[PDB]
Amino acid sequence: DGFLGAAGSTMGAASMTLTVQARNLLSGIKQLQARVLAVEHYLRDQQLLGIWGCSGKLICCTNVPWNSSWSNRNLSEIWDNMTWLQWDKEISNYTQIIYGLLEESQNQQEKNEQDLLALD
Amino acid sequence: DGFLGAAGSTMGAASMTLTVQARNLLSGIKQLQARVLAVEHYLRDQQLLGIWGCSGKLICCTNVPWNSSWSNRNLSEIWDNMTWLQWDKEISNYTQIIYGLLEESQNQQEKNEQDLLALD
Amino acid sequence: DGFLGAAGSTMGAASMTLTVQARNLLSGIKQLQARVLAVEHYLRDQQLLGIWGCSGKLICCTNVPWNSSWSNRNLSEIWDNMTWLQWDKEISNYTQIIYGLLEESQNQQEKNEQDLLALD
Amino acid sequence: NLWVTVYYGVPVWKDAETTLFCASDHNVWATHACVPTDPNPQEIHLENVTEEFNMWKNNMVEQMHEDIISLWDQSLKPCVKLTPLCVTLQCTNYAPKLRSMMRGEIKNCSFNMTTELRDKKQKVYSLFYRLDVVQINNKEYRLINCNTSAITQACPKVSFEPIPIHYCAPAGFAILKCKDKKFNGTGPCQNVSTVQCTHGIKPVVSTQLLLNGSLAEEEVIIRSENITNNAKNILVQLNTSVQINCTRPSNNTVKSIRIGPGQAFYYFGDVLGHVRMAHCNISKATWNETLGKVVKQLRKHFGNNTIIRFAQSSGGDLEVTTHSFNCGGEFFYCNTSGLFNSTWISDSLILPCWIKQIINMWQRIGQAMYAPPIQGVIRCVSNITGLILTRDSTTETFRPGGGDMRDNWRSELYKYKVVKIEPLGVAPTRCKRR
Amino acid sequence: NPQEIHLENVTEEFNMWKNNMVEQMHEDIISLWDQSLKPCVKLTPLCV
Amino acid sequence: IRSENITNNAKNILVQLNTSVQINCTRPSNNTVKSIRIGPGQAFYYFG
Amino acid sequence: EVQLVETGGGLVQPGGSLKLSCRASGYTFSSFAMSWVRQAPGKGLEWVSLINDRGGLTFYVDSVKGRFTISRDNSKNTLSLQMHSLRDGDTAVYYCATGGMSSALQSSKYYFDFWGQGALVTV
Ligand SMILES: *[C@@H]1O[C@H](CO)[C@@H](O[C@@H]2O[C@H](CO)[C@@H](O[C@@H]3O[C@H](CO)[C@@H](O)[C@H](O[C@H]4O[C@H](CO)[C@@H](O)[C@H](O)[C@@H]4O)[C@@H]3O)[C@H](O)[C@H]2NC(C)=O)[C@H](O)[C@H]1NC(C)=O
Ligand SMILES: *[C@@H]1O[C@H](CO)[C@@H](O)[C@H](O)[C@H]1NC(C)=O
Ligand SMILES: *[C@@H]1O[C@H](CO)[C@@H](O)[C@H](O)[C@H]1NC(C)=O
Ligand SMILES: *[C@@H]1O[C@H](CO)[C@@H](O)[C@H](O)[C@H]1NC(C)=O
Ligand SMILES: *[C@@H]1O[C@H](CO)[C@@H](O)[C@H](O)[C@H]1NC(C)=O
Ligand SMILES: *[C@@H]1O[C@H](CO)[C@@H](O)[C@H](O)[C@H]1NC(C)=O
Ligand SMILES: *[C@@H]1O[C@H](CO)[C@@H](O)[C@H](O)[C@H]1NC(C)=O
Ligand SMILES: *[C@@H]1O[C@H](CO)[C@@H](O)[C@H](O)[C@H]1NC(C)=O
Ligand SMILES: *[C@@H]1O[C@H](CO)[C@@H](O)[C@H](O)[C@H]1NC(C)=O
Ligand SMILES: *[C@@H]1O[C@H](CO)[C@@H](O)[C@H](O)[C@H]1NC(C)=O
Ligand SMILES: *[C@@H]1O[C@H](CO)[C@@H](O)[C@H](O)[C@H]1NC(C)=O
Ligand SMILES: *[C@@H]1O[C@H](CO)[C@@H](O)[C@H](O)[C@H]1NC(C)=O
Ligand SMILES: *[C@@H]1O[C@H](CO)[C@@H](O)[C@H](O)[C@H]1NC(C)=O
Ligand SMILES: *[C@@H]1O[C@H](CO)[C@@H](O)[C@H](O)[C@H]1NC(C)=O
Ligand SMILES: *[C@@H]1O[C@H](CO)[C@@H](O)[C@H](O)[C@H]1NC(C)=O
Ligand SMILES: *[C@@H]1O[C@H](CO)[C@@H](O)[C@H](O)[C@H]1NC(C)=O
Ligand SMILES: *[C@@H]1O[C@H](CO)[C@@H](O)[C@H](O)[C@H]1NC(C)=O
Ligand SMILES: *[C@@H]1O[C@H](CO)[C@@H](O)[C@H](O)[C@H]1NC(C)=O
Ligand SMILES: *[C@@H]1O[C@H](CO)[C@@H](O)[C@H](O)[C@H]1NC(C)=O
Ligand SMILES: *[C@@H]1O[C@H](CO)[C@@H](O)[C@H](O)[C@H]1NC(C)=O
Ligand SMILES: *[C@@H]1O[C@H](CO)[C@@H](O)[C@H](O)[C@H]1NC(C)=O
Ligand SMILES: *[C@@H]1O[C@H](CO)[C@@H](O)[C@H](O)[C@H]1NC(C)=O
Ligand SMILES: *[C@@H]1O[C@H](CO)[C@@H](O)[C@H](O)[C@H]1NC(C)=O
Repeated sequence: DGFLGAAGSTMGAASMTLTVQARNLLSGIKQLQARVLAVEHYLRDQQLLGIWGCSGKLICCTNVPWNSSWSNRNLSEIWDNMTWLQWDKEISNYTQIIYGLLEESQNQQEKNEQDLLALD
Repeated sequence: DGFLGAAGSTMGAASMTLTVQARNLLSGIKQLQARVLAVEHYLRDQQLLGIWGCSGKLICCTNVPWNSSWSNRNLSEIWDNMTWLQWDKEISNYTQIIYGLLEESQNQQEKNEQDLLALD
Repeated sequence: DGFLGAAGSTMGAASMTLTVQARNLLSGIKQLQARVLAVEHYLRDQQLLGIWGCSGKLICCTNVPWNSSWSNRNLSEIWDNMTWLQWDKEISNYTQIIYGLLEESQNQQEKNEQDLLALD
Repeated sequence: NLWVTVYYGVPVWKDAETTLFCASDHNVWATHACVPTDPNPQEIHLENVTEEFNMWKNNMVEQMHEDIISLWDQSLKPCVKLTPLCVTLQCTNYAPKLRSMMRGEIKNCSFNMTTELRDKKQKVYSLFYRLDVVQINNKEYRLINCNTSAITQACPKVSFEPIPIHYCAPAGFAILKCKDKKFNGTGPCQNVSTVQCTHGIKPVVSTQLLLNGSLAEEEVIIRSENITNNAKNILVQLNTSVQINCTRPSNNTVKSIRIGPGQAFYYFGDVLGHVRMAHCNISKATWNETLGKVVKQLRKHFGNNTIIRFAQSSGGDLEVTTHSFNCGGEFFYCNTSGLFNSTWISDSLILPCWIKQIINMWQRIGQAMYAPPIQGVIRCVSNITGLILTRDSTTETFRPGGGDMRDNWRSELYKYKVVKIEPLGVAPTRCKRR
Repeated sequence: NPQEIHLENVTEEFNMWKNNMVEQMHEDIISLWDQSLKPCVKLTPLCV
Repeated sequence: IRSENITNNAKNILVQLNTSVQINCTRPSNNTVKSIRIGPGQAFYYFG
Repeated sequence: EVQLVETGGGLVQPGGSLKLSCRASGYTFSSFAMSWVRQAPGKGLEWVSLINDRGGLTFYVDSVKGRFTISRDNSKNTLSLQMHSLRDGDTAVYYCATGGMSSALQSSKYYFDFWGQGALVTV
């Protein structure tokens, strides 16, 4: 489908077209300012992914466990009976905590790898 | 050699200096607009590489087979008896197909890796 | 600690907060020009890391040996008895050499990997 | 044994110059082109960091200067341009029976002036201050501006009250605050702290005496680029403020006329009462004590067996020979000679002031400004927070000097430095890439 | 050949009275109007 | 000798020489300049 | 001044479990990697397990990879080892030792620098 065609699709189906939305983020002083701001926001999202250990990835698995209090729904209800727009609302109050946990777990992983490589 | 010094070199020799050209892509409203556009195009190329599974790489191998109809030359003629300027012309009509195939094969690889990691 | 809080910390302690400084790099024609220049410099640093084989990393190990003439201090004096501000001064005359060596070793690593993958 | 390891995010920096942005919570210095401030700005103390500061090479001063010039010109541009005032004026004394100061200072000048229609002229009577009117040879006079520049009439709706402005670093840069008590103005600071933005700085314009600025915390601090070189100015920052009560006691009125299709001119009208001299009061004991503190600290750079003498200014026009300030929107010029007439060897002081309407700010030639009169009696209270002194044998004579507005901003920007973050470096570790 | 992608099962809330596009369109029209009239004859001599 | 089209007489021909020709140009008269004020900050310069 | 004090268990039967613990003093606990070394009553020394200074990287000798868990608490200055199954061949003195690893920014070790006196574990 096309840009945002999956907006009404379930999460487990909508994830099939992540590339379609990813490619549409980069594609008269006010307009130049808007373009510079769009570039800065793109780079902020790429930096945020980079500091989590997710570089050239659209789907990236991490080692942060789900704490249940964020959302205690069954896995099949989240992926088969929900859209991404609804999910973005259910956990809108927990994204800062998750982001902090991801940053800390990446710092621990990078330090452990640096030490592991030293074993001659 | 210097910037574009390899332009007349063969593909198998010209590939030795990819870094030299890569480093020269980033190095009065009209001039500011030109600089913003150059940044956007750089990011579009980096995003295009990223969605193929080729992040911090200048040479990146993929799993898309060559279909021969794109070019049926012997491997040694392409790498030893051609320049990159000529090659860019021989297959100028097929790059969109190859790019689409690379994007699809990366989507399949990322989904298969996500499922493979789930085997406890 | 906060932004640059580790500036007076030792190198082996200051490295614990690299993320804190990394996140503060992206966070009226003169102001727009300053923003565009800041974006270009950020991208130049990311490209420089990318051509060394260090993409989504804050700590990245390489295969370039230390030549001692750059600095002949004991490892424990550098990491426990020095700050990053002092270290940046001790080797300020050698960073171009190290950067060139890193670029060459990455070119050799990428070519060797490309050839290694060809062994059917 | 050891291998190169690359680190990104390294907390190091280099000295740098860049463009800082405006942040501030109609008014000439409070335009919409300024970012709302952070209600809770951060400050991070840097332990064991001793950075070297140099207030005399601080690029922030030139940017602040240019930004103020730009805001000033932008505010005055969309206003009435009074080219029709370069006419012959026929002037007599306003108050021929006055036996006090202001005798001969206010002149009643008749002139024609244009009207809404190009085919008709009117007859206008208005009062001007002596300082704005020069004789041609009831006498014929012209405005001083007709010698060098047409005047743009300031819009009466735009206030001249100082509003604090915060300067903020762009991404990738940081501002370091000295926080070193009794800071020399140059050299290492032991209490360096990183801030997102500077404190609010009021763009107060004055000569000779710095007003509404920051005070020293421990003692009077005397700073200069070079003390030996007599061509440099000395900025003295006080640890206490001196209260200044300035006034224009006359109940002045304002009249206006139309001068064209959409333009109007405002002018000085009658006086609803007696004509009185504008003036300003300073406490005598407080000033004497403050000056004593200044000499006590000043002797440290010359010797304890010297004589320090103060004297008034010498040459120049009222822009540099007198104290000047914006009080209530009116522009005052005050004599000050009663403040700097003393020899220091090992209840209220009243200064006369003149009002001038034709203004040539920023030491520019060719861009004159006309200040509309303000109706009513004007009173304001200001704080002296610092002095400007210049040098001129065992006896050293000091004079107010001043006149270069950048010297009025270094006294506030002396504690800030701009640095660029370069978060990339290498170090040896026992770590090989397999 | 501009594109339109129908969004199935999407029910977004609209508010035409709080739509920021109107203020931009207004300002853009004012700007174009003033830019076009600026480089033209200024008839101050008619106030006779 | 270079041109966009030699046959088409509407195009110009640019002839680039391989040697330079020296040109000595002069206004021999010892001309003076006078000036007057014309307004509040303006002055006009004229042939004297 | 460096001391490691074992506070282990006694006799268990096969199929059970036993937890050993060591307390450290005289040095910064979090600055050194620590390990366990086993010595059967009539045999020589063998390495059993290694834990790094942060308690994030653990290594085991093949014979115990599926049986022993090594952990540390840097706030308590406590090292502990949870041993399962405990077969007859596991009777030995278990010693805590400081050394055996260095976290990349420290000089090389690859040796056991300090030793405790040992807990006696029998089956
Ligand atoms: C140093 O700081 C002091 C303040 O700490 C400053 O003195 C203050 O100046 C302002 C502006 O001149 C004074 O504010 C005026 O107060 C009078 C009171 O009668 C008002 O009538 C004035 O009204 C104006 O603003 C109104 C805004 O609504 C308009 O409606 C009106 O038409 C006028 O335009 C104005 O509010 C303030 O009172 C003094 N403070 C004191 C204690 O006197 C001083 O000027 C600063 N130094 C320098 C050199 O500027
Ligand atoms: C919308 O709802 C229909 C009916 O439940 C469903 O078949 C379809 O997959 C949903 N999503 C889209 C994008 O149409
Ligand atoms: C889950 O979140 C709550 C707070 O919302 C916290 O108290 C609890 O410790 C968290 N659980 C885990 C395992 O981190
Ligand atoms: C150019 O042609 C010559 C002769 O065939 C060859 O030796 C050389 O490698 C080619 N490339 C360059 C860059 O000179
Ligand atoms: C090669 O390309 C042709 C069209 O150009 C297509 O019909 C054919 O199926 C392709 N071969 C493969 C193996 O995909
Ligand atoms: C500063 O010095 C003190 C005393 O040596 C030390 O404890 C501290 O870790 C150093 N660094 C910082 C950031 O305070
Ligand atoms: C170390 O650097 C010197 C020059 O500073 C060079 O001559 C020497 O060969 C270098 N050593 C190695 C091993 O590259
Ligand atoms: C105003 O213009 C009239 C023109 O007749 C002239 O007589 C008169 O003197 C002018 N007024 C002044 C003050 O010059
Ligand atoms: C007029 O300007 C000149 C300089 O341009 C100055 O010398 C002269 O004194 C000015 N006239 C008066 C009356 O001040
Ligand atoms: C620097 O900071 C310390 C700690 O707050 C303070 O004791 C010291 O007096 C400061 N230095 C100066 C010159 O104020
Ligand atoms: C100001 O400094 C002087 C020393 O020159 C000192 O005697 C006086 O007490 C100080 N005032 C305050 C308020 O600290
Ligand atoms: C600051 O201290 C230095 C001492 O190194 C001195 O040379 C310099 O003149 C001082 N600055 C002032 C303004 O007194
Ligand atoms: C300060 O001025 C004097 C004037 O004679 C000069 O000799 C001295 O070198 C100046 N200071 C510096 C640091 O240049
Ligand atoms: C000035 O005169 C006006 C006349 O209406 C009066 O209202 C006002 O109160 C007077 N102000 C003073 C300070 O005398
Ligand atoms: C100026 O003098 C004229 C003389 O008739 C007088 O009418 C006028 O009122 C005077 N100006 C003022 C402001 O009083
Ligand atoms: C200035 O005015 C204040 C009241 O506003 C008064 O307390 C102070 O003594 C006055 N000072 C002088 C020098 O008049
Ligand atoms: C007041 O001024 C006199 C000089 O006229 C001076 O001797 C005296 O010390 C001054 N008082 C103070 C408190 O400084
Ligand atoms: C200040 O007043 C004195 C008289 O007390 C006078 O001699 C001096 O010239 C005046 N200064 C100025 C700048 O008007
Ligand atoms: C002037 O100084 C007094 C302290 O004597 C202070 O309370 C007041 O706020 C100061 N005024 C300004 C405008 O800073
Ligand atoms: C350049 O050469 C071509 C031959 O292919 C010729 O057709 C063309 O006219 C020439 N250009 C000029 C300016 O003579
Ligand atoms: C050059 O001009 C002639 C004019 O008749 C025209 O016929 C010819 O086609 C032109 N050349 C080209 C390349 O169009
Ligand atoms: C032109 O006349 C002036 C008159 O002062 C003289 O100085 C100058 O030399 C003359 N130049 C020539 C070329 O005659
Ligand atoms: C133009 O003619 C007049 C006639 O009186 C003469 O005075 C003047 O000098 C002439 N102009 C010049 C430049 O000589």
